[PDB]
Amino acid sequence: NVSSGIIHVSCSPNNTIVSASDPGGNVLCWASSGTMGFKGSRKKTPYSAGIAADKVAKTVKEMGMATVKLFVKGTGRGKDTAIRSFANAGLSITEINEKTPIPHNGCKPPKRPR
Amino acid sequence: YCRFCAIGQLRIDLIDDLEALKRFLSPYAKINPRRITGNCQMHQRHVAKALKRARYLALVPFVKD
Amino acid sequence: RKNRAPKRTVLPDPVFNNTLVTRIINVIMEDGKKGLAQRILYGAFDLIEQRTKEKPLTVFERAVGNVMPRLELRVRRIAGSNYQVPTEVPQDRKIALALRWIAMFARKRHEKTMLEKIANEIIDASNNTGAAIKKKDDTHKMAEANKAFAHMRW
Amino acid sequence: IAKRVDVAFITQRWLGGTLTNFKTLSISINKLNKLVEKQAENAADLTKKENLMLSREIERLEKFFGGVKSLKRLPNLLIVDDPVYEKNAVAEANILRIPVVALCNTNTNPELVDFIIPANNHQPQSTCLLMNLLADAVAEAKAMPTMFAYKPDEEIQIEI
Amino acid sequence: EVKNDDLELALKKFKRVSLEIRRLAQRHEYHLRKGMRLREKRKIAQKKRRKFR
RNA sequence: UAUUAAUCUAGAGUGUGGUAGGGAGUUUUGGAAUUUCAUGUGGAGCGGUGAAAUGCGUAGAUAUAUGAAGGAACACCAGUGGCGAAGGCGAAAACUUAGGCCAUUACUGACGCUUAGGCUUGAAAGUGUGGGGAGCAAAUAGGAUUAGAUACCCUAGUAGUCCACACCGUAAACGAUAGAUACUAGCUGUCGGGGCGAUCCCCUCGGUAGUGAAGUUAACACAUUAAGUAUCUCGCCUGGGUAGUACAUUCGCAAGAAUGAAACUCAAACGGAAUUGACGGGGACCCGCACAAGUGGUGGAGCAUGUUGCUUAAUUCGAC
RNA sequence: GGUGCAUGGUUGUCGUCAGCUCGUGUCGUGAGAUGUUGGGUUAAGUCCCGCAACGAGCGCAACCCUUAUCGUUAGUUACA
Repeated sequence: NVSSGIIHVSCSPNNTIVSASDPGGNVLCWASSGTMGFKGSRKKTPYSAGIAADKVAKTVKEMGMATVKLFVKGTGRGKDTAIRSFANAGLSITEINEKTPIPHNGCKPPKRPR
Repeated sequence: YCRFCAIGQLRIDLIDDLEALKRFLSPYAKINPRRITGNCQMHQRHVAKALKRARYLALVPFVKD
Repeated sequence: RKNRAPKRTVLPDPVFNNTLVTRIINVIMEDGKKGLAQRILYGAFDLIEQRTKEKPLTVFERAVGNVMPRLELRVRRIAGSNYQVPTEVPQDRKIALALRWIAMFARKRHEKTMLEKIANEIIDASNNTGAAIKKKDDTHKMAEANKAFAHMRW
Repeated sequence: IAKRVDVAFITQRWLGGTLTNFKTLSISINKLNKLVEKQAENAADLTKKENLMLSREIERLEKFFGGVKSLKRLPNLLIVDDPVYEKNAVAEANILRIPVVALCNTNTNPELVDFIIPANNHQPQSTCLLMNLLADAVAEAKAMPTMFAYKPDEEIQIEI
Repeated sequence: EVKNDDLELALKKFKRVSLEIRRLAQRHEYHLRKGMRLREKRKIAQKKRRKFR
């Protein structure tokens, strides 16, 4: 594939997804926490996100990529460790941007988990 | 570190002391609270209004640097 | 809450000149005697150079060096789905665990006179064929399997 | 003050009650003096651990009674270096009928001392002068040579 | 929130930024009220006036 | 005590000069971000809690990036806060703009304040009409821990939530603190005014807060804004369930609300605060073969021992 | 013979846990506090600094029995 591209990472309290994509929008590959034998509680841990990120970085290095753009969209605790995984997995980083769905104080969110 | 009672202009508006307004504005497009600015807070609340206007005027981004 | 206590290691077995030898003799202990497990170990060595020939001292030190584990797993639970967390242990408990493994896998078996079965057990544990090396490999491989729960350490 | 005029004084912890309650403290100081006298009379009659415990107890009693062990009678008058620093002293003096003399500070209260004197402890120029002159009052009362209270500017004892 | 310092130093500086965004945007998944919002604003004001002063 | 006349204002308030605030309502604009729509890609997951599950999904779901429509509210700014009749107000702006603040000597000249009557508002829900349901969510549907469970949670989804005429005119309407007048430290800290200086560290008087002197309170705790000091006035509590049930007045299309009982029973009221303990799916501290380890032993088996349910001519009783 | 729902005497139990307290006194209108708590130390409130505090008792330990180095009373039926 193209040497350039963007790696995107999204996180929800019980899900993580990471996708390597062309700069135009079309993806080249993607993985998630449920792709492995850690579905559920073990997939809310940074380990699942790190392994998924390493898997996508490795499979896009085989597909062809280099120093990548960083698009994080979400409010997960592993949104910083995923970038470290990208950096150490060969898909090194130079800059990082925010595509997060962070809302300026708005409308009703879902019910309260407690 | 006040920038409007110190300058003595005492006149706050959109564009006449923008750098003074930004003195309380972090590069992160976020304004420091009273416990950090530590000023008379007439000028700090004027900064609040002016820089929220600037965000509305797209001088500084909402969520960006 | 008790803390680090003065564990003591007795004088080595003065017929083979090794503390691990006397520890092994005192872990496979039957009826309480050391004149018993000493004969057991001597006959085991004799049958070792009889079948599966190897020098007792070198094979013993190699087994001691190899069968030692790497880490330990502490059980952690909060609400449900209990898991393990890695922890480090001094080598004394490692060689003690080796002692216990040898005693358990030797004292209990069919396949007649205990001399040859314990010789075979110690030889297999020595040449890296799985009798206690498999545990050492697993405990290393176990940490990377439940690392999602291993990371949750306080 | 003590080396200029011999007088009982308290320098260690003024205990929280040593004038309104001094009976069981009189017996305590008597036990201390008697034990010291016995130790002077004693010369290693027991095991050394018991001697270590004896010294242990002596020093335990000293670290609380080190100030209040020189007077065997309740004072008829006391001075104070700071009304808030000597809460126990002023409390036990107000339980009795003895007047209080203190070096009041602006953070203190002036409704607590029978003799309010605006003497600073943060600024030593007042407290040193007042201590010297309080010594000199009883010195000249006892017909001995007097050091200060007649000088326009006494010794500059400025604390760093 | 862009961070471009070095290959790894950029992420080292981005750690604090990510922490700030995570703590700021965490309040869009549970119940909240505007009066309680002013309440917690006063509470964090007291926290930073007592600890951070 | 009240009236008479006018100059004095000194509270009622008013003028000149300045003046902070997200006050309120109405109006104007905007998109960060989601959904629909457009481009795509992609392989096997997404959705999520306590573990998971309902549910979406190979027809392309989740994801991936922006853009038009849409509507919600507008990360920080946000103050030991301001404003505000409590009620409530945070993108920005405009109109009316209420009231906060002093320099207020000056000014009609006691005009004043409370105030049952009355007037208004009082959050939000919900709901009559017109919209969106993009997003949320009562009700609803499912999974799930409780012995079930409607209750924790998660997912979705109607009215509604959001807007305007609005209604219910009810609250945890909280400072749980009715207003107005005169006075009362210091200090801690946020703010306004005038004054004069670089801003904080300057003074004065006030708004909203606290420790705390005197003062007050049953103590906790108020304390310059009192629960103080005294005054003025209104309403209420003279026990709890009975008791918002009886009658009954009033508001409402709607969902529902304001005032308001008894017979009967208790010596009490989910009375209050402080006050000593242990527990906490609240912890700090201090330690123990209290826990891991092996040794073992028993629970697995045999007898040896004594008992227990049973059986006896007694199977002696208790230790449970 | 029974009622340990009278118990004694004797214990077990927490636990050999480091706690239980008390007299002098003061504050709180009151229950209550204080000294003991905290922090240092052998299991150890064996013990200490500190304070509305001062000391003192119980538990505990040093002290007692056994193991224990040398010497000492003395040597057989231990020894031999």
